[PDB]
Amino acid sequence: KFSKEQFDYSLYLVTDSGMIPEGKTLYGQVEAGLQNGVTLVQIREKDADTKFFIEEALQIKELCHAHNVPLIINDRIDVAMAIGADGIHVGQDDMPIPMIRKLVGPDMVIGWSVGFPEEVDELSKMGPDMVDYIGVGTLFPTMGTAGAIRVLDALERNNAHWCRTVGIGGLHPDNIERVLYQCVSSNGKRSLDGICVVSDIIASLDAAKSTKILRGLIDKTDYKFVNIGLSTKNSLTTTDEIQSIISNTLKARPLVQHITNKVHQNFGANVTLALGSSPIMSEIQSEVNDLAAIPHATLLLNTGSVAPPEMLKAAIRAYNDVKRPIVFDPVGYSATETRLLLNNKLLTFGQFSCIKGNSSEILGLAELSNELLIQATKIVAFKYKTVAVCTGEFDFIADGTIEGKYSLSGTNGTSVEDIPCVAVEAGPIGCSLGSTIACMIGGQPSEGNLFHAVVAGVMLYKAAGKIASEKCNGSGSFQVELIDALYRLTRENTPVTWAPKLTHT
Amino acid sequence: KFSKEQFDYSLYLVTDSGMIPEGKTLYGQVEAGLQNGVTLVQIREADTKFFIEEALQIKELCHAHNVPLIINDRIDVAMAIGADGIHVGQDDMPIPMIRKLVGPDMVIGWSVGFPEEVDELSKMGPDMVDYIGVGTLFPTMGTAGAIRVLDALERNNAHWCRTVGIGGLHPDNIERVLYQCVSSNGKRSLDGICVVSDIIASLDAAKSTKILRGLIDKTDYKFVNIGLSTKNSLTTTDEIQSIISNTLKARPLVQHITNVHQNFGANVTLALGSSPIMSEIQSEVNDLAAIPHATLLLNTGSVAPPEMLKAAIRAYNDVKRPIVFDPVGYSTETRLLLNNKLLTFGQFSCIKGNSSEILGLAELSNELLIQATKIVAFKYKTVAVCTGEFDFIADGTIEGKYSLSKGTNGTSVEDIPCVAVEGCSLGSTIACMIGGQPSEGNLFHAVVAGVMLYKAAGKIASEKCNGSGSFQVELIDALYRLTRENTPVTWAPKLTHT
Amino acid sequence: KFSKEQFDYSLYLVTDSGMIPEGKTLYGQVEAGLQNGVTLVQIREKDADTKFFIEEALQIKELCHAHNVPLIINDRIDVAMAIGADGIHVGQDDMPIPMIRKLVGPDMVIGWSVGFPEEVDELSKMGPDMVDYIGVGTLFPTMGTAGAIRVLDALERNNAHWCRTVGIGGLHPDNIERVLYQCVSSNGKRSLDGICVVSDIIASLDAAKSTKILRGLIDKTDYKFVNIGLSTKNSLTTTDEIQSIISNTLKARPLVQHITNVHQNFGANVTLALGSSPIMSEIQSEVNDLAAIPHATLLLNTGSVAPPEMLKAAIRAYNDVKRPIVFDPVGSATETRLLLNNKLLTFGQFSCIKGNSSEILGLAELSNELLIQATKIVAFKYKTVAVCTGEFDFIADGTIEGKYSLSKGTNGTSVEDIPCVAVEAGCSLGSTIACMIGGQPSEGNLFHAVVAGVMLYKAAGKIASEKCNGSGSFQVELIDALYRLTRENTPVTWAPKLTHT
Repeated sequence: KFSKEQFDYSLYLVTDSGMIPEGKTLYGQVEAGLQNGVTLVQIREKDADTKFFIEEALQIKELCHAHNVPLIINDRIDVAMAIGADGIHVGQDDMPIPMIRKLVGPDMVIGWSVGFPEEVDELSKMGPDMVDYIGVGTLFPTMGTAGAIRVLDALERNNAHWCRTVGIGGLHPDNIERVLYQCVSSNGKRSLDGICVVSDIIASLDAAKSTKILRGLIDKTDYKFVNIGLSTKNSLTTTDEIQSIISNTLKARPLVQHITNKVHQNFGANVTLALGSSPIMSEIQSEVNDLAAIPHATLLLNTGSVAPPEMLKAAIRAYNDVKRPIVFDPVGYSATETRLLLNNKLLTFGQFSCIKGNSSEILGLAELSNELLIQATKIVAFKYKTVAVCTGEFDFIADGTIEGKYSLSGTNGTSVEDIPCVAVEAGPIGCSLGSTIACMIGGQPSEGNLFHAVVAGVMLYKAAGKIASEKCNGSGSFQVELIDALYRLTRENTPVTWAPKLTHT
Repeated sequence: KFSKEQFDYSLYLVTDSGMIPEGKTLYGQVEAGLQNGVTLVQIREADTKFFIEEALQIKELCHAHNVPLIINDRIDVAMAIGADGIHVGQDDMPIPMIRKLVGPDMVIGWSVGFPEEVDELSKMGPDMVDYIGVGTLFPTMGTAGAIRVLDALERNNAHWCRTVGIGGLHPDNIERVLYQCVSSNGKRSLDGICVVSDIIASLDAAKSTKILRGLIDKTDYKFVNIGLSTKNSLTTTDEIQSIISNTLKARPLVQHITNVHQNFGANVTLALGSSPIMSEIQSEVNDLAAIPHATLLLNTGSVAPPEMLKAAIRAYNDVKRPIVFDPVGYSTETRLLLNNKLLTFGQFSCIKGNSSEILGLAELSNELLIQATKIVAFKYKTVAVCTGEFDFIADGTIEGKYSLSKGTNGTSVEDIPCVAVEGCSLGSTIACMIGGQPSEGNLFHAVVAGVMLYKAAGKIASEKCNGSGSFQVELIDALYRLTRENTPVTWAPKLTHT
Repeated sequence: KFSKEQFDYSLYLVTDSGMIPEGKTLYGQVEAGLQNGVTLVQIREKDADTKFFIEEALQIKELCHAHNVPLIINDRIDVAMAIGADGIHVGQDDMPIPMIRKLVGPDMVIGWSVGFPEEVDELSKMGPDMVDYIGVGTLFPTMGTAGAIRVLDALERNNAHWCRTVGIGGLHPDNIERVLYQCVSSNGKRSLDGICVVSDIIASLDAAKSTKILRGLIDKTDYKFVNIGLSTKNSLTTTDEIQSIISNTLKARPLVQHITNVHQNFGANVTLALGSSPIMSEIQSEVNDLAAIPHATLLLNTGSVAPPEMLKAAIRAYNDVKRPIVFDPVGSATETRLLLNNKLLTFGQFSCIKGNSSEILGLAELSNELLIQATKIVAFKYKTVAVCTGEFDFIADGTIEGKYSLSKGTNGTSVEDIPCVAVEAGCSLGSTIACMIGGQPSEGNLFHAVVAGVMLYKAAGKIASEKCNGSGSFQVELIDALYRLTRENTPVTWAPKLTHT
């Protein structure tokens, strides 16, 4: 018998009997996973004879208890009470919880499958000794991290101190660190207490190995998602720093892959080309891996692009694998339906180094003035663990990367409220900003800093904006003058020269 | 009995019994083909005894027209019926063994598709392989891959081994195959062509053969309706002047199949007084190329499907209008693949690239770039442009001359015209210059004119501009201004020899 | 290099690469088969690459030569010449033989696939040096023994002394002994020189075992196809012998399964009168349980309503358990029946074939001396006791003690000189014969049993024809006379005279 608190949700192995590789047993797999990491096991039998079930469950409860790890059962309360199981997982369509508690009495763990906040509200009106832990939605097809956050947030607004959480659904090594990393409460106070793997240990031809790996990921604490410094900088980006940024991107000739609409095609390639870096407009899936392999490569991503979700995923992934930077420019957040849909879908394909939007798009992303834009920019930066840029009269830049830190349970008291957020203004006077930011981040070396790079880009852009607006006779020339000003501005790093004032927020 | 040297590989008819049209026999077809051209017949085969009755029955027909009979791949049926030769494949009986059984005096054909196999064919010396069928050119590897073989047949000095091209050969591509399947030293081309479905499956085999003969023993591939004469005299100011006048007066329609270069390229075209179309629509492709002084500019990394690129490349060759090929990237796997695929869809009037793309295309400094530009020009029988600080232009068209087994009298990669002038806008430019050329024009001068005009508007723009942004709009301007006054004596770029 | 005469056709393993069990090679199988019997190997390469073929052929010719067994190749003369193969097998639709010989020159074996006599005529007009051995037709679906005999017979009429024979096609342990046994020339002078197995060694999960089995069968010489004595008896069946036969069938109460048309009721009465229980089951599943019952017996009519697939099922079921089948072909009556009979005669081994003038001449493949000649021909052909009914009944024993051998084949015992007796003084006779043979014990004798039946029947015939007033009573009196006749074994009493033929 374990007490609620002895429950280690770290690596929660949910078994699916009907997908074991030939020549291997459920005992074989679940054993390997034990003496290598698994710290909680759930048995499912939604496909067998409720008596054979019971023989496998007893046989596996001996194995588990032997490694001092609890056994949980889905979703046959009876099989659970019967074989003296340590806990039971039920879903939303399974037996009401009060009803379950009444049968099993306290002392036994009740897992619930929650996917929406509304369900956390209910879980809370029931107080403690009802739900002891929830599995959060189905993260991925088998709603994403964004939707998980919304739940962890209700678990906090409701003060459900008693209820642990595990993430579940399509969790693999290609996304476990990102899930751990951005699945944190908006007040930083709570993250995922563990991870549920299914097809990754069970279906493994070498379960001992697959488990060692998932352990390595779960008890690490650094998600180095981009090969650039993620150190938190509170000192305003200095002239000398900006100067070094531009030198690097000029010297490094970054390749910036543009996935964007027909309109920013030509324009964006000119902005990139002006910053002394080669642009590629490939929306071709096969190329995507070879492309991101090239040194100092960089992905700039527009929504309202003509390329298929399957390929955007293909690419977003391709760049995260090689630890190169993605800049995300969602040009259509409601826009409210098809684009809203596509964006949310993209934000769960990978980790972005920078998200860029204006008033509407940034308020939308934060899930809704001037102090308000500042609040929203920090919310977005934190939410998607990224540098977020909000363009307007003032541009606001917030660093929500928190040095790439993640942990189980979650952020070292670092909430939405207190991440670095700076402002950049140049008086009264956009997807060019994306291409700019892309080139600045692109040039950064191992020892660089992502946050400064982004600010540099917003300065450089805002600066070339003042200059162009002066030297021009209308919309047409304003554009060609902007490209010019970017060219001239970077050929002479004299940032002390530049018009835009960089304050704190 | 024929001796190896009496073998005329000109029009080698490989029969496939299982695709004869109703009411027609194998005898019927193979007869028609003999009266009108076929100079060699191979029989493929059913029941190994019925085989033997058809083989004897057809060996009488062939011998009657004094043409040999070859058999695939049954060595036994061959020895048995006194056949004149046997063709075996790579996966068929090892050649030394075959020779051991049939003894000398009989022809052995081998199916080669890669150089590595020519290396082996050579370690065996003469008397082993007497001729090879080169790969499968087309789906049923292309000319490029056939060249790689003819080249090994030369590096290996396999003087004794003849060659026939095989696989998906039809009237819509026979002249191009004959034309560009030549050794890199000009000393060897295809000794003949293998047709299968084109005579056998013909409802009128006599006619279909008369046609393939007309193509095989012709010697001019007029693939574009522009002069292809070899010019060694540097392109004169007065010539350049006439080029620009023509393209201005002719208002060429330049169809752009490209990526970014959409807007920019249409402006360069529009500035040269010619209308650009960005149609990647398959059905339009024929109607489009029918319009007078039409021209195809072709980028890789385009979004259009191979099936349609093929559709277009063909559409333009059919009407004898010029295609300009700009392979951008050649060097992701996916693009390398796509380019090689395109280069076998048709005949290009001009291939344009820079250092990387040109070395890649030549199958790998400054003398090196010159060597590579000639290699490419010759290889794909085309005017090849290599951009850089210096632009090199090489004419590898050789006046559209092809011949069997010779193949270029003696005009090798080394000694074709190559000039110097001291980016996907350059494509559109070249496209407009070639586009304006009339029947009596000259393709090579046109291309050089374009590289001049572009390099010229480049100097001017770089001066009158304040950055990347304006440089681009000034370049379009300078192209507009430069051509509205043909004063090429004015222009900055110096045109030397290479 | 082997000479034509060093060729041991005993167990000729024809390989079919495309049916080897997983985890096993062609080398693996053909090796196992060599250590335990195979004495000749043919490689087929249907469908593969004529160069990979050559690598497998060289690799297997080393294996074969290593066990001193030749290698033969089908049907690529070139691959054969090329790899120094010991022989080549070609089919009827493959390269003409003269041409083949011209290429390979003498010294190499040429196998030809013959299925009809006409092809033996051709094989002979070519003289020796040409065909060195033939594979006889396709015996079974994969024409039968009857058709193989027709070939061996042409090989004899044509004196093709030089040409050996192997049987081929659907040869398995469930029929190899029968094939060896009845595939003999009609003059006894020639049988099969060997047997070609394909799917039986190649597709075997244990090829070493499967081969040791086929060897056991091939070099045995007794086909004990029925659990009754098969000794040749030349001494006329004595009264005391007939008496013992009837006692045995009365004491043993044989179960006689009737597969017949009209003869349903009548036949069951004849059987029932002979103190043995008749069953009229035409049910396939029962067939094995039925034949398991002691002193069981199959009586078989053509023109029965049961499906060939079940007749086969049964004919086999009884041969497996070594119980007696009596075959009564009731008609050269209608193409359909001719067809069905020939089909049946290749399903198994019959202890007795019974017919009258027409049916016996037909079965022999065409007076009174003539009927005698035909009865012996049939008896020998189908290696069985053959009964020919008429005014005189002729009984011939063609079982030859169940003796078979390779290439020999019968120890000079031809159609001409097998025991044939006469009985002087109809599908009831079948049922009778069935009951007599049925009662015979291990130590019995099949031939005497059959004669006893023909006597007993012919005897009850005289009696009935006297005691009756027409067709109707003749029948009921016949059943009676059979009942009375056997309840008192007084064969010294009975009307019919048993002479020699």
